[PDB]
Amino acid sequence: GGFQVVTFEWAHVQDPYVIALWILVASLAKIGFHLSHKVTSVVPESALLIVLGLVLGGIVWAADHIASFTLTPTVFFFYLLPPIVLDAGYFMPNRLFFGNLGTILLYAVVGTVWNAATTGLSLYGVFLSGLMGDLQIGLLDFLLFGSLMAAVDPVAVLAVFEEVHVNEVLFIIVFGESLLNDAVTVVLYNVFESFVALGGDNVTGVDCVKGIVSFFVVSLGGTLVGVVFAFLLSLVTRFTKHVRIIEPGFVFIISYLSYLTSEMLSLSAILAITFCGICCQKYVKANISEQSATTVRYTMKMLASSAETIIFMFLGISAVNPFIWTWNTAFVLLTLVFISVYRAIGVVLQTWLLNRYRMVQLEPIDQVVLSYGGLRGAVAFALVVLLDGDKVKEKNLFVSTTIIVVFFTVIFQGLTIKPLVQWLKVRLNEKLHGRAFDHILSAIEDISGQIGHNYLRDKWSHFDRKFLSRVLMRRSAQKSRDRILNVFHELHHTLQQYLYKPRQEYKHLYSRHELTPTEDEKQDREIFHRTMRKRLESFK
Amino acid sequence: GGFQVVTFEWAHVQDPYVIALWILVASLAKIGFHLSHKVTSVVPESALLIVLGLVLGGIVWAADHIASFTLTPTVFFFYLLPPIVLDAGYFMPNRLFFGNLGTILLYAVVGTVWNAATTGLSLYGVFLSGLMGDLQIGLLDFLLFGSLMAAVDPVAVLAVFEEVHVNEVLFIIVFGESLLNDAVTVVLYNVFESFVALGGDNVTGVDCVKGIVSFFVVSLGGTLVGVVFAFLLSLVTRFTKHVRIIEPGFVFIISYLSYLTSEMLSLSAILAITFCGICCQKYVKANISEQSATTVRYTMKMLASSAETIIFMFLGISAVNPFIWTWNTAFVLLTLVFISVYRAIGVVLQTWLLNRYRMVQLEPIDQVVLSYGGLRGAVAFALVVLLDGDKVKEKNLFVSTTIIVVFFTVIFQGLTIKPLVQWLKVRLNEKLHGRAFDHILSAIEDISGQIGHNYLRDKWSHFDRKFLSRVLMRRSAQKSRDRILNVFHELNHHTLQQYLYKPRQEYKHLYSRHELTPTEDEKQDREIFHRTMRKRLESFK
Amino acid sequence: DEELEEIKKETGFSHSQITRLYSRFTSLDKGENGTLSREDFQRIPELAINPLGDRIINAFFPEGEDQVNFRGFMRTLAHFRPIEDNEKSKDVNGPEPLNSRSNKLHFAFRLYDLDKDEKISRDELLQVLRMMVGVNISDEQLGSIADRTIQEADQDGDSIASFTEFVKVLEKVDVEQKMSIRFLH
Amino acid sequence: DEELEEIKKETGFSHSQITRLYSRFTSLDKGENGTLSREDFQRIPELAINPLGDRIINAFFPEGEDQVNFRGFMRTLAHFRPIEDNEKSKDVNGPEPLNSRSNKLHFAFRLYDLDKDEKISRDELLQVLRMMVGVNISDEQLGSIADRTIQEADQDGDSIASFTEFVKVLEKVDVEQKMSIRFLH
Ligand SMILES: CCCCCCCCCCCCCCCC(=O)OC[C@H](COP(=O)(O)O[C@@H]1[C@@H](O)[C@H](O)[C@@H](O)[C@H](O)[C@@H]1O)OC(=O)CCCCCCCCCCCCCCC
Ligand SMILES: CCCCCCCCCCCCCCCC(=O)OC[C@H](COP(=O)(O)O[C@@H]1[C@@H](O)[C@H](O)[C@@H](O)[C@H](O)[C@@H]1O)OC(=O)CCCCCCCCCCCCCCC
Repeated sequence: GGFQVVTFEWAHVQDPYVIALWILVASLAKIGFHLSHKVTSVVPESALLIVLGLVLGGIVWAADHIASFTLTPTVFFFYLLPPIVLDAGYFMPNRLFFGNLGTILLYAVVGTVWNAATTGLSLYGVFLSGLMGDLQIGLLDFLLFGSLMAAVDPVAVLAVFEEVHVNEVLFIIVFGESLLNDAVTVVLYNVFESFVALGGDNVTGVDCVKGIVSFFVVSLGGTLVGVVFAFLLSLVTRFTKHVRIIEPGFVFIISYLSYLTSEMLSLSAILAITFCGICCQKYVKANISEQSATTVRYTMKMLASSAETIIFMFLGISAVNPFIWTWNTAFVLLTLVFISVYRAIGVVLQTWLLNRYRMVQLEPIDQVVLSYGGLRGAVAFALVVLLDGDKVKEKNLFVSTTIIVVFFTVIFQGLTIKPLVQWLKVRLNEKLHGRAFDHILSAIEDISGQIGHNYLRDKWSHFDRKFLSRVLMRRSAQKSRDRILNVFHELHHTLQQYLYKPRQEYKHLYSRHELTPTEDEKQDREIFHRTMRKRLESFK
Repeated sequence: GGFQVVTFEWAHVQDPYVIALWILVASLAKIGFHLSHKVTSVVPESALLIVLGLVLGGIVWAADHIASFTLTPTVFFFYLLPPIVLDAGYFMPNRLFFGNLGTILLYAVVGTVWNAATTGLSLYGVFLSGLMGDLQIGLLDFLLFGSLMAAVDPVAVLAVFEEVHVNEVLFIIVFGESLLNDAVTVVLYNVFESFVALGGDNVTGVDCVKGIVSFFVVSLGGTLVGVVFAFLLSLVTRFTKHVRIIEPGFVFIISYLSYLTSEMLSLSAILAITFCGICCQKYVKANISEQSATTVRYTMKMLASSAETIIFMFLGISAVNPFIWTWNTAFVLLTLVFISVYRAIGVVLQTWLLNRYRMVQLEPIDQVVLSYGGLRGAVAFALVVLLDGDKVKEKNLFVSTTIIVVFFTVIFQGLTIKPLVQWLKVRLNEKLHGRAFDHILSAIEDISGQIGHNYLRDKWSHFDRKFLSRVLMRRSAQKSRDRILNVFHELNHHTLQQYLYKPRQEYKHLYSRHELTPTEDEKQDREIFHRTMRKRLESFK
Repeated sequence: DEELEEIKKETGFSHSQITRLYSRFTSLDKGENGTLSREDFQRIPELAINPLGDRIINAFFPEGEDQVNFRGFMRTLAHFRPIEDNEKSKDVNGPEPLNSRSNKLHFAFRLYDLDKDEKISRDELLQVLRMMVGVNISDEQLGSIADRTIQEADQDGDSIASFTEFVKVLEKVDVEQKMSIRFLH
Repeated sequence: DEELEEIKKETGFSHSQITRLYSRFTSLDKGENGTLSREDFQRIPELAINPLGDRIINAFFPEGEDQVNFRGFMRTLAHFRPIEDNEKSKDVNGPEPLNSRSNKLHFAFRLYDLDKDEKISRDELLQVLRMMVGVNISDEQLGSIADRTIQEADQDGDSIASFTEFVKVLEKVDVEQKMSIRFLH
């Protein structure tokens, strides 16, 4: 009762201890997971995190500490979401992203609004027919559910379906849509949650018109804030030639400040830190040192893996909470049907529309991995548990259905997308001349200059080299760059593993959990050297 | 009143926004600071952070948001302190630290207990004489103040006094004491804060005996937890040859888990993460890839510089708070005198005791940089604002005196230690033969093998190479290491100044907490090693 | 509108396709020579990345000449139009189209046949195999590939992949799809 | 106790200092030969780091011999004992001590004089300057340093740094402090 020499005090170190245990156990499970290529080529890593979150939630339930864990909006929206989005936006291949900006936008904004509106309205129409039965629910609740339920993550299944089907435009669609619909879903989530605050009778026609105007203003203002802060981040790294240690700190602090500045102006915070990473990419990591750029990209997978791990551990903690488990036969089995049917015909319709104005069509196999690439994961789940439990009467049913859909998509669709794609796409001279045909086409598609946004790429490169590089790149770097530009201005299965791959078939990967540098860019540099050695034959 | 298209919502993004602004503004001020060597060689960077914290606190006071900022114990002790201590312990030169373990311990444990006890008791004796006057204060409050006030940071002034006086043993004393007395101060802080909870009448003799036992149990148990977790961290990186991306995550998560495990067992959490970094150093960064080891050490200066920045921003905010300002002439001007006089004679007495059993004496110039290396800063200040405002009646006076002492030490002593040392230590053949004499001595001091803990270094190296490396290093790494050991076993005026090799004793080691400072004199070691090995090939063996 | 009409008959394009390709041509004509040279094609950023890029560029120009005008651009660029089945099922007059399957096959062939011999020797095939296979491979493996290719294709005894054998060995490959392009309007 | 007494008289150490240095010697004697060789010294981890380490090791051994016993170890190791003033002010008999200032000077000298000529030529000084100056320096600068050193030290005309000139040029340096060691007890 006096002075205690030592006191076991677990309640003290209990939040940080459990969070750090989550991250550590996920990292150990990643040690086990990536051990064998026979696993990482079959199981999406999101499935590992979801199963591990289930197991750790089972431990939490055994310890009877379910009520100790709550995901709060100020934590997800300020600390758990920014790292994920910044990681996605900082590893975005800029040339592919901007050469396919319209396609990504159509799959990510119209595709999300299509999925959200159709799922919400179809569930509401089912509800009006009495199939669900005696749910105290309204139209805005259904639209909120549909909006959060459109937060697909098809890039989570990228590393596994690209064992059997590689297409670098489909990669950027999957990766762009994964990232830009987090923004669009959160925009729709905020709009319909503001509507839920007002109520199904307080929302007038002008309120809905302001909702539409808010969608566009929020999205575009967030993008603009992100571009401004990417300019500022590119600029500040210009002046860190001497103090090179603070450069990784700048990339994360200024991206975070873009996120919070948009969240301060009520703009799209996700789009701000998305484009603070997409746009800072060229000049950051040109001004940053080599040693300080590995820190920036090891820390981005460090922050995003940890953030996604925490949300997936919370998914497990809720997936074992027996007080949120509300199972409505119709609701669950029609959410599964609607989000899958409407995703399929949404992709089919958008791909048909895009293919009318494309030089390389999106073949039905590309549309298949988009339709089967629901993979609803962290963002989707988090947006459901962050719902207001009293403003949305049937929130527990939403959480249960979202957990069920997260598991169904990530585990059933995430695991069977590789067998399915490999099923749907089912001799030496044949292969050699086929590769020659592919290389001819990627030259004709290139000569005609209708693949990228070539006119705007040319216009940007002129503006980048003459104006932007003068303010965002160091003087000596400008001199070296112009010297380099001046000196370059004068200028059966064995066979399969030997041939060059066509530019269209580079195996790009984004993992959020490991660094996956495109190992086919080595081909580009090898051939460039071979042609330049051939360009020295003229002796010019 | 309906649905708003856009709403300016600053109260929402207000804590993370201001914290990120703090870090960003400090980083920009570091862009300015390190621009000219004429500044970084004169001003300790801690002084930059303190002045910048003052300026940003002036902005906060202008905006009238002083009451919005509070440093809470769960934030300092769980998020702000671990990065600083882990950074210090992970960049500790292990050979110097362990070859001088006893000297560092004497300067860091006895030196802290001496400083704490003497300052606390001298302030209490002054208070009993009525000079301070009408302070509702007791002995335990004074001892708590003395304990937190012994949290010196002499490594903060290292980069500037080593422009004029380099000594790699004094570097490890300054760097070891900076790090190990954060532990000892926090141990004493916790002990005397538990006593303050009980009160000046509830503390009995057995309570004080348990206090002493708690000091030792806490310190040693924290060290042991740290060693266990450094074993675990070294072990887990053995298995990350394939998944190399999670290695920097392991170094920080497992060090943090050591910190919290000691904080869970009520042990010294600082000593746990100190020794989780000191001990993991060899095998971590042997198993980690080159690319993943730069992340570990760029992120450690990233987390430590940010945490110290954030504590110094709180110092600035508290320093402009006009409701915490309590100025007792006697208390302030005697805290300044006592912490300076007792530090001086504490170093003089300890150095005299150590010099009785040393092969290289600590010259009076070394004792000078230790005595003038108070530089009380982040830890000292934070431990004061974390005091219980009602259990310690005169807490505002403690905060005011600690702020005044932080400023006096870091700005006055931190800036005038380079002129002072350079004042206190105030021809071609002279210099050449002097360097030859230095090189002869560092060989005789080496042949006789009384400098390091050579017997224990030998014993450890035997145990490390035969047993520990078998479990903490990868098999192929063990095979490569033994092959390398086998192939190396067969081979068992100012211009002149800038040209000569420097003696091993005079390598300019630096630790900054704000920048990576690799010892650039280790290049000399490798150059000479290659030259002698090329001379060892002359035998053709 | 007449100029965009002779091109339409000779090639098969639409007026808008010809207009867009003319805009691309005049953009490619940095130098404004009214025609287009080897280095104007070489100036394209990602043709130097193409393993077969130089053969493509050479194929754009007629043998002997060292320049191409817009009509030649369109002629050599019209082999990559897709064929529509209902078109050839409607007005059956002759196998003229420059985008016929044999014409795409002949384009790739003339890439293989740097001599324009109408027959691919072992040397020509080995040269193109080298040009489009990573440097790491041993030239012994590459020669094995080349001679095995000729042997499995030259079902005649001449040890040459002549044109008729090319079509026969490619009778299994959908040339009509993997060398067809939706040129934009 | 007699064995630790002849060493005490010859060198000047204490019994405990001799005992500790004997323990270090027998630890250095991996191989247990009763004596100690060049490679036993070379086996010390941070003598190979010393720019002058090899000269030190050679100085430990007598000229001609290739081994040293404990008595020789202590003889060559006693030059680095400090001198106490009250000791030499008490019993003034002779300048015998192996730790006298001239003896430390002579030790460093014999390092410079690899020939043991008693005089340092330009070649010997240049050799030691090379051995203890970074490789980046030009040998022209190094020769300038060597010859300037001899000229500023050899106040005689022989272009050699002979021993008496060494002491004269070092009359300003506290040899007594920067080459003295508190050997532990
Ligand atoms: C069936 C869908 C329902 C009707 C559409 C709904 C409104 C969308 C407005 C027009 C949609 C289609 C735009 C016109 C056709 C089109 O695709 O040319 C294509 C453009 C641009 O496509 P790209 O940039 O990829 O260029 C490629 C190609 O040119 C080629 O050269 C290469 O093959 C490739 O390599 C290049 O990259 O695509 C785009 O511009 C896409 C525009 C992005 C829209 C942003 C969202 C704003 C819409 C309103 C939001 C509310 C939701 C509505 C409710 C459902
Ligand atoms: C005037 C001081 C007041 C009295 C001391 C208080 C209790 C401390 C116990 C003994 C202190 C002194 C230890 C014996 C003498 C000593 O220094 O040999 C030295 C030892 C070890 O020193 P080193 O390891 O550096 O070896 C060097 C050398 O041998 C040499 O070879 C090379 O020159 C060098 O290069 C090597 O490194 O030093 C040590 O062991 C230091 C021990 C560390 C103490 C830990 C703290 C526990 C004490 C109680 C805590 C409560 C506080 C008390 C109230 C004030």
